Amino acid sequence: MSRGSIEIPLRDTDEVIELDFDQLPEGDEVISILKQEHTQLHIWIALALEYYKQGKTEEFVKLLEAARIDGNLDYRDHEKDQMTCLDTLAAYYVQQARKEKNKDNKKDLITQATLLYTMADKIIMYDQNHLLGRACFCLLEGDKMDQADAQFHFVLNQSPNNIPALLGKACISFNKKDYRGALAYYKKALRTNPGCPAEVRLGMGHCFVKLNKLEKARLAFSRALELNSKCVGALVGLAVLELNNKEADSIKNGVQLLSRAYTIDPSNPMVLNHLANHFFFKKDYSKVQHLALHAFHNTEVEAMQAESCYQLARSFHVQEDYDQAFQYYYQATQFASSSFVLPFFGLGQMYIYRGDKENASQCFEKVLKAYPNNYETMKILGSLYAASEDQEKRDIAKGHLKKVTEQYPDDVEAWIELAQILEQTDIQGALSAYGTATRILQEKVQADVPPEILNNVGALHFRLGNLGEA
Amino acid sequence: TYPFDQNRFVQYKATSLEKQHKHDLLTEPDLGVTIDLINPDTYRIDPNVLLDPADEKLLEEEIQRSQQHAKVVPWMRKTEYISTEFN
Repeated sequence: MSRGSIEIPLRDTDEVIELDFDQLPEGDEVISILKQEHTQLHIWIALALEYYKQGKTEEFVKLLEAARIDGNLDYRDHEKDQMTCLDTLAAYYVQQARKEKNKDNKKDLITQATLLYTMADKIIMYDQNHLLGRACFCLLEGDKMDQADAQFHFVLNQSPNNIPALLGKACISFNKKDYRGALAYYKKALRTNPGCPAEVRLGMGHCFVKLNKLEKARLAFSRALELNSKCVGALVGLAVLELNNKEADSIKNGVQLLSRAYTIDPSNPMVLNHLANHFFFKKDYSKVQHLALHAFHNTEVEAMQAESCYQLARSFHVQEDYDQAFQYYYQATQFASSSFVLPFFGLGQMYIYRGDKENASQCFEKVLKAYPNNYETMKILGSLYAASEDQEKRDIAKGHLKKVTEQYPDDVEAWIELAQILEQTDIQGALSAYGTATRILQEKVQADVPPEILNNVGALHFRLGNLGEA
Repeated sequence: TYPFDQNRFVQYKATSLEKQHKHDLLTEPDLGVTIDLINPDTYRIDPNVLLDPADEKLLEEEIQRSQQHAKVVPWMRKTEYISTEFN
């Protein structure tokens, strides 16, 4: 398949300059040749697209900035060429702004992008290419997302078999959590043109997890793995699925794949989080902090910081750095997903340590509402609410402690905690609880009863009337 | 009041939530995919080309047996039917 030869009409000469793609000289010479030739804008666009395809954006960038000023619009189709040339550079600035991970760089590039996009609107706005470019530019910011939605919608209305417009609508559907429409638009968008970078297909795999199609997602990841091995997102999803498998060998091979992906692209925040959670168990807490700090700083979205901070806070809990663990646990909870509750557990522990019993109970209440069957949180919640002045909470503490005691026959502290609230109104129940605690102390612990329990048992007997036992 | 330890729950220890948790897929809203308007090649539409087998599988719309008859059950029997020839 021949790439093709660009032809340029020479000024005041029938001969045409022909240059093949393979041996095209440096763009620095081509710009001067075109400037001295005064050729039509469509030739500039052809050369611009050639250097863009070659993988060198600098060459394409230079010729397009120089072209837009000294163009020759003395032909019928000048307006279309002018619109495309201006919009191409503007949309490239948006794409390059998205690529960089620095917010300051984003604004600097976005400044000129806004100026040039307004200029393109000046001449013609109804052009479909201009409409999709403006939609992408406005979607980049995130505060103009609804404009992208409307723009892609009527561009889609113009043509149903239109992969870019349908892709934008599907992406926006994903952003707004419209799962069915997102899936439908993705399927149809992939139908429109089978030829496309594999990145679009990655959106399918994760959507399958969004619909709980785990085997379907695994097949999608395998197909993604087979077609392209350079897709970091596909590797991350496969590694996350292996992590979700909850199997020691699954975790080990998932960690190896995570290391490979992190080697491929260490800048991605999510990949580092999964492998650092394993590092925590490896006892190399210094590397755990480094990876957790690296992931937290690298990202710009709030949802990501739910995990990294947690791990770091978790990593900081075993370093006895309770103040910084407290602060970072708070950060993880502040930016948290409904799927994640461990930061609230850790935050409750930090609040407990600091003496903030009420707010610690609030964090534990959130965890319990999210997950009401956890034994550890149940025991802690029962103990914390047992020592509550308010009467209404004493019954809930009783219930939690009763639930804990039934689940755990051998828990001396739970029995004592339950007894300390049964005393208020249930003398027989408190006596039974204290007796049970004494039975475990003598049987398993094999230790003499504490004087406080004996005093409280005697006081209960006194209240009952058994003066001899008292 | 019983003298409970003041940091019995502060100290880190294995918890049920440690092993019961679930990891989630978190990514940018556009999900690592952007409209490649720069290249007209991706803008081209080709209906003649055959669809990928996986894409055909995805197009299938989603809508939201008892083996007892074959159990052996030695005592039970069968049932023959009227035949033109019989002993």
